[PDB]
Amino acid sequence: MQAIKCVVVGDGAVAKTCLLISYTTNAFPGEYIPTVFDNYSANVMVDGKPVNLGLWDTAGQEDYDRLRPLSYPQTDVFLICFSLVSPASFENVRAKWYPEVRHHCPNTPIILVGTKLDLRDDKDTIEKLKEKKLTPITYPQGLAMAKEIGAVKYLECSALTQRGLKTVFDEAIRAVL
Amino acid sequence: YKEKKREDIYIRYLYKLRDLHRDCENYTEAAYTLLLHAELLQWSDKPCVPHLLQRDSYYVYTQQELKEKLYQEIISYFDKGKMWEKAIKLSKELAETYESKVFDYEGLGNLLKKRASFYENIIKAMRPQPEYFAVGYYGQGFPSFLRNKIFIYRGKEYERREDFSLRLLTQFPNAEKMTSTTPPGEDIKSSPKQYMQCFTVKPVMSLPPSYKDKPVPEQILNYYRANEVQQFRYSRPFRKGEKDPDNEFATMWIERTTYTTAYTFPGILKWFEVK
Amino acid sequence: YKEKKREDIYIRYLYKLRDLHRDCENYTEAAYTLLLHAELLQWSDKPCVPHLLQRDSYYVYTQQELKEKLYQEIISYFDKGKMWEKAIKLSKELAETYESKVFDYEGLGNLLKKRASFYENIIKAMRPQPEYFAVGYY
Repeated sequence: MQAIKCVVVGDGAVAKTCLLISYTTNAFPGEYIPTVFDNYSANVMVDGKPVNLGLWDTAGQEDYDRLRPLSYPQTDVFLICFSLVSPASFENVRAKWYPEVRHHCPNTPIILVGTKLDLRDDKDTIEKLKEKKLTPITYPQGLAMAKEIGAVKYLECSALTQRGLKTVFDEAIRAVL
Repeated sequence: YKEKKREDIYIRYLYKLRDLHRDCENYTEAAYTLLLHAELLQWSDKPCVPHLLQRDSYYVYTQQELKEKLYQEIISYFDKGKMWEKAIKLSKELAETYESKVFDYEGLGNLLKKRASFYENIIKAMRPQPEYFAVGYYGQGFPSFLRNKIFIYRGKEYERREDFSLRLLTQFPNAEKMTSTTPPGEDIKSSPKQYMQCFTVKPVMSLPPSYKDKPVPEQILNYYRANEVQQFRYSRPFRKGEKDPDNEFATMWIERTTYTTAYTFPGILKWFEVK
Repeated sequence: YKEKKREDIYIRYLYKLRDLHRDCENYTEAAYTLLLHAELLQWSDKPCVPHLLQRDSYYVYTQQELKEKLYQEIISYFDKGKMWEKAIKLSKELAETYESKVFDYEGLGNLLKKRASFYENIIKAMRPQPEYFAVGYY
């Protein structure tokens, strides 16, 4: 019986915390109760034996780049995250998140994950991005980013649908396994 | 049949369901069934009816003997059922029957030997808490006992909600999901095209008797967190008030729904309609 | 002393006689003496007087603990005293104290393990009946 370290970072403009809580809550889609605290955890069976795990929820505010790294050491796996519908999130991750995460921990299995996949194909959202001159950036260039790092997996999920979300965590925990 | 009180064929189907649950290794359920059988038995000597004399073996079988043999097997099942509390409960009374009526102390020795193994198991190791879901069957294509009926399923120890959802979908064609998790659908209260919805529920804690203020360890209560349960609540998010941006507690209202089922999980059946 | 109710020195001579009976291996008698000692004890937690705290070992010894330790040793003596009935009698109540108050089930396991050994002994084997005589001193 053992536990697994698992960190998640990302800008505060995507609310990955909602994803994490809705997963751990086993919440019905669009039914999660937002708690007042961070750093969620769960006890998970996937294969062979069940394990514990704690999700290092890290706020993406740039100032906290001095407390985020102290959590990094001895991390089993880290989950880099973004918003599939935010080009600015892409600029952040390829420019700030991915680089400094790679520098702090160049040696750890890594998986990149999309968000608002439901909004990725949302006609109103994509037309708003176009009229605001942002791009509904799609999967293949996400795969290009993955191959750029060679992250052991790249995934795309959503909160209001939880699609592949369970899967997301499955390959996340099987990264060690 | 229990209504019709023809106890013999009742026992026959008891054993049928025992075969089924054993095929599913549902030791808890199988042993509960054998318990239901043993319930009608007494600790008296005289075998009152050969109706309780079944086809497995048939000779004198003093009422006492059949009851104790059943109890023995039930204890075996609880042991491999990882529910040693009930095992202990029946072990005590098997012992007292030995003491007061048969005076065969060798049975005492073996019985309580296993009893020690049980206590060791219960304090020593840890076991996962099974999740519970609320299954609301709706539509009209459902059978009589399923139409517009809500059940609770004692799923596996770590079934994610939609894993069990899919498992049920395998159990049922026309496998769709209504999205208004809380209310039923009045059209679907009569319409065909069976509609269902599933979601995890909160296992309301038990009330361990004589424990309400005792400084007991955690193991006993963790046992009591999952089993011997009938009460179930579900937290209901709601907006009631102004939806100010920086704040949500201007509108947070939780319309929890308690669920009281006829029987106690776990039971002979791994699910039950909410009574 | 029992008349005089100075219980402490009373316990002291209790232990003296225990030493004597042990020297005679009169496990029955020795264990009865320890029983007489344990009689005044309670199953409460608070060690009410350090008078019952003897010289064999001395620290907190919650009343409960001292009583149960005594009971344990008494059970040992009855076992090698070949009088398992009284052993069973005290084993029951040691168990119930465990259940209702300390919740240490390992003690349950070991205690009732010995309890089974006792029942086995009593049904299985046979033991001689001691003779009794009338001694008239004049």
